[PDB]
Amino acid sequence: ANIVGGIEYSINNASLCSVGFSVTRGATKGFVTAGHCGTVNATARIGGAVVGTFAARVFPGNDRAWVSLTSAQTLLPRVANGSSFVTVRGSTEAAVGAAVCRSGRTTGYQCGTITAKNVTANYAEGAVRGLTQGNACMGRGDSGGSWITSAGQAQGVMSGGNVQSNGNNCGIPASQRSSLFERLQPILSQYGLSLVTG
Amino acid sequence: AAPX
Repeated sequence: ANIVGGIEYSINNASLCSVGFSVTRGATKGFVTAGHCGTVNATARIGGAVVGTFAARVFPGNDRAWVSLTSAQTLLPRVANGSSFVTVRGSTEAAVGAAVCRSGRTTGYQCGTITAKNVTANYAEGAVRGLTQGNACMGRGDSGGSWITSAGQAQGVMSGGNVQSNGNNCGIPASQRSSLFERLQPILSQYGLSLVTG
Repeated sequence: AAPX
């Protein structure tokens, strides 16, 4: 498969999440995603084919993971945007107030602005701390997906936020949306991963 | 809040 931020993958043939970013570690191919998407050794599929397995994860407290891939996977420095993409250029963190977009298999590519940092999400499974908030909407299935500026600076991976009874927060105003991401650089640093850039 |  072509490994692109925002695309669907399944976990154990049972749940769906979204790719965060293509990464490497030496000769091992991988992608980063959210920790609640899977436990270690769970099987990831794209297009119905096994692509790899979860290598490591932290959830709750943090909400991060990476999936180690078979060598046949094709890593791209890209985040899906409808029928095109944004190229991943780097990982410079954006400030509160700055425009940011996110990508995922339920809501597709959504844009808004960064509205807080250091937010705790009190999920039923446990608190997740240190999250950055934006007002782009999102919904269930989007988790793990890329957050990235239009200039290609990768920000983090979708964690969650104030999903409504319909499974998303697209049906409320942007001023009420809490769409939370796990910052990327601490994920790359804990796991010793290099972000694939173009 | 809930995970997505």
